[PDB]
Amino acid sequence: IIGGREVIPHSRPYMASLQRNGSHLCGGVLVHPKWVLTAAHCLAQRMAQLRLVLGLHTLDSPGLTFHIKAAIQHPRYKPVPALENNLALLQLDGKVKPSRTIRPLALPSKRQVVAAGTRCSMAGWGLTHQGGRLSRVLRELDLQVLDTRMCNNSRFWNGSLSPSMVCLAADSKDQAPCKGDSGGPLVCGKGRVLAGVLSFSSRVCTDIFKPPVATAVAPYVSWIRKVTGRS
Amino acid sequence: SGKVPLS
Repeated sequence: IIGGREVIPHSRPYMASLQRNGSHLCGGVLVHPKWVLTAAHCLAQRMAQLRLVLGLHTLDSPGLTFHIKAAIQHPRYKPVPALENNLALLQLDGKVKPSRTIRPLALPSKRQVVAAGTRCSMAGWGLTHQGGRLSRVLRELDLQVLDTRMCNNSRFWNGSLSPSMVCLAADSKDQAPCKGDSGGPLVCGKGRVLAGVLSFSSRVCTDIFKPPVATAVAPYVSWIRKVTGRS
Repeated sequence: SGKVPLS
């Protein structure tokens, strides 16, 4: 996150760091005692070298670490250049006992609409400057949902955003998520309800003509339920 | 064209 603020430690206990060889790769959200939901493109890796670490604030600390038993990419995930259905479910090799620093975030009803103008936030350990370095501490940025049609404008995302995609803007031009922040959760409203998982932007993270976009969670709720084994 | 995962 560029221009973001350090979270009160452990105020977002549903946060996961997906890590390759002990180095932060993507955010994730714990949505069941045994499953973290993250971005599908984050899994273009040697699974053997990946871990999920829960209950963190400083990246430089143990936190509670899990091996991954399975990585279930949405059945219709389409990689870049499409980047359609960009979600993956990761099964922990253990079961979270909910505490004060580690607990799942509830899924939204499947009938949730992320309307334009909705006030949200997101958190991550992603880069704090263009071409810089990971944040050392968990951070947050407030974001508002933009109108998708306007976001699909030729000078913006060029007709390329689908109805399952949530288009985002910070309050100022120099605030944006950046490399490391994808997979992280977009939570919206007074109830800080799960509404999105961050996906992509442009190569320049603060590019105002290429605003950050998250995958909407609601349309995927029934697949998440099937996969994690409820209904 | 230019989607870049926050990878």
